[PDB]
Amino acid sequence: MKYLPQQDPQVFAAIEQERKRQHAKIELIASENFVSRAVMEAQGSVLTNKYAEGYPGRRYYGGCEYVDIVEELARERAKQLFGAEHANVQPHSGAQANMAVYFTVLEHGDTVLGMNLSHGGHLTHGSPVNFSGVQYNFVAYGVDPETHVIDYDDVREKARLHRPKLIVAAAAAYPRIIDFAKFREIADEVGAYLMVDMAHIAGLVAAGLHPNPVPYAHFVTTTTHKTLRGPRGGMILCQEQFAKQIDKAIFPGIQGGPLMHVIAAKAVAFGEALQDDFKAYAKRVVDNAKRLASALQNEGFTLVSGGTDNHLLLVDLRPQQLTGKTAEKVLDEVGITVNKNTIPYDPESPFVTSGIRIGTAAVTTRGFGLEEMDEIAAIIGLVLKNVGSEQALEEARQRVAALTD
Amino acid sequence: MKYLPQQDPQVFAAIEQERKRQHAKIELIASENFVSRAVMEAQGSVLTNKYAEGYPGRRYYGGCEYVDIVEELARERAKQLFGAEHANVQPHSGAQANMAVYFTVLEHGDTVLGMNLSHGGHLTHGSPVNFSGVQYNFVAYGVDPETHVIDYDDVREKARLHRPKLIVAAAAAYPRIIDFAKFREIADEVGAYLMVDMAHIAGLVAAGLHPNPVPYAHFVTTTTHKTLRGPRGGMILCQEQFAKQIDKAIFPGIQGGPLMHVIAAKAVAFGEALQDDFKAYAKRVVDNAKRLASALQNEGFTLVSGGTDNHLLLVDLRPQQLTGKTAEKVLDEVGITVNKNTIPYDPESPFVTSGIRIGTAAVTTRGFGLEEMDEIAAIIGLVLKNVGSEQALEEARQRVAALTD
Repeated sequence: MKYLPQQDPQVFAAIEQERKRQHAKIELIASENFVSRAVMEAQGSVLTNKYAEGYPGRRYYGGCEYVDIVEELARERAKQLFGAEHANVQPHSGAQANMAVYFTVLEHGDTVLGMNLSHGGHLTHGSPVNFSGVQYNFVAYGVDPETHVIDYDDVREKARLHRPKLIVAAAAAYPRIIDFAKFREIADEVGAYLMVDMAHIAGLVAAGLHPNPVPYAHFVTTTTHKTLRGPRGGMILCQEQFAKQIDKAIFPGIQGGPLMHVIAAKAVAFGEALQDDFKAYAKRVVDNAKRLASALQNEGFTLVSGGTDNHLLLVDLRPQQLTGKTAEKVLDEVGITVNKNTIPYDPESPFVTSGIRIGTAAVTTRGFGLEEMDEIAAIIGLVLKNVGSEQALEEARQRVAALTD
Repeated sequence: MKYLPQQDPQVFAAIEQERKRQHAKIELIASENFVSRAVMEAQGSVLTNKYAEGYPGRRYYGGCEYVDIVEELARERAKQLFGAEHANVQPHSGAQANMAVYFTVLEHGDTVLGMNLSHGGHLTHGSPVNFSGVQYNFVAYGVDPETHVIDYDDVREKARLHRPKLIVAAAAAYPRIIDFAKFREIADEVGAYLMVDMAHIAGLVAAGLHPNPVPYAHFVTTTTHKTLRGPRGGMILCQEQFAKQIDKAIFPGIQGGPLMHVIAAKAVAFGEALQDDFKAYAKRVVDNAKRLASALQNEGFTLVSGGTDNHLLLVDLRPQQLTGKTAEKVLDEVGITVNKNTIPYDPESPFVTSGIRIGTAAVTTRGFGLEEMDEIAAIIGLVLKNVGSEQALEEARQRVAALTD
């Protein structure tokens, strides 16, 4: 940076602290990643200055010729990545992407069926403190109490009982592959639309490591900033028949001016995802997660579902008689960032929990491999088995530092 | 830029086109401005990598120590700028800032009273194709057919007849000072909340050149990117009694993870606005708008309301027998960017219009003064009085180029 250090010492100091923090810590927050310098440069561009309400070639402001090229690059690259008939790259966030799909097909009070929030569903899939649960009547399907795999018979029964207008599939904390063919079969049986929220697994889908929801879903929503390793924002994919309706839901429906600079950054991130080396990266993410899961089990930890098919894992801490809150706190003390997370059928409140959620996307981006996974697992074991030992926590601290260099 | 040119030639070429376009054209879009290099650097920072749901010191992810400092800097500087008891700097946009206030105080189908959209009101103030008009029952107050000034007796009558739960004041295209004391008096009479959407005039308010709505409104919403000359985003100000409710409306209510990098950029923009030279800038904006208005009248143009108290003006093109659409198009041909805009009691549809909206914020930022205002007015006269003369349009083109250098 050149101008910010001089203009704003206070903001620059805090950014520099954050930059240094990102390098020093082992970031295992499953939803986080590190973007390229190219992506950041696009976000730091003059495109923030441009009002561009509407769509490429159909804007409500003149002078959009070049931002149109940028948005089109984003849409076309997204269609190339996922094989969607239509893309909308304007959603400000995952929240707004979901909001727009709901706005498109639902009326106030319509019934929607989504994944139980305590079994892995997201806030925007019907939380009573979120617009989703306040605006719509959300019902929930669960995972099996033993396998922690989605119970597709429960999905079906809930659908047939409650007759939802929309079924939502996908998750903030589900470690196994989701069967989209089965969701669509159930949706078809009850005459419901199917929406897949692939936010967490979007990079894995793009690399062919998770089945693609696009052929099965009427609508696919996602963030651009998790496994897809892009800037912070949302996106909607859908078939051509819903294109006009989806576009109008985003604008003039729920948003105003799009963030053209962030859309530029989306295009950059999509360009990166189309490359062979992104495919290799995504495989290392999944491989690392498998290795980490196995290594944690070797340390004596129980994992929700017994492992992982994707980038993320959930530790069930009940055998160690720890809450997720306690584990989160102590790991924070040694420089490992995780989040507490409810496990299926958790006896604890969502503010306490019996679990921690862990993901490998971020550490893989910084070049960690299988050996580092073993060591991260060894450090977690050392810490969680010795929460009362300051000497153990200091050893952990030193081993964490050895990893981040 | 260093990395984007190499990583993504296509995106870089289009950004560079846009950068060059921004310098070559005379940008008179009333909602646009040019941000500082410091603001852009903050948006281009690693802060995009951080999930930070919740609020400073009350986050739902660890590792937020430094992003907390950034968000707090933004909130405290905003409170310093506007004298608000509480600030929420997380809204992704003006749309979402409004959305959150509505979510806070209204139930589905509640009556809201806002400014007539064809008289200057915004899309988010009750358009039947926007969430506002679909979710809530919007009624409208108008401006006087002669003066084009808000008819406060009409505001009062509509309020007493329709009994709104919420009254919205402020505009996307209103060239005169708004009387917030009168809005609050009416709100008090009918027992309605008062929301002021100061998006357009926020920089003018901060510089003391427009009366401050904060003392009179229960809620004040704004964008950060118009006269405030910040990054693209939204903000809510409110009294302490609504702080907890407003924060919860933004999250977990209508958004997810905030854009911490954009919030950093907000803090930077607020720091800039607190400086004396911003005050001088904002006065030049208003002075330039007055000068431009006077100069256009000298050219024979009729202005909605007979002039301006702020950054923006509306030309009523009916005396020249032109539509706003025609004027917009021909001005685009010579390198002047305006937008068509409905005038009060416009006989034309909003897709055609009888007016053009013009603002001075952007040209003032690039250092245009009174002499440049005279010349811009002279060029507009030359073009609009000679729409069929390619020689006149070429002279205009050359004079536009002379201004942007």
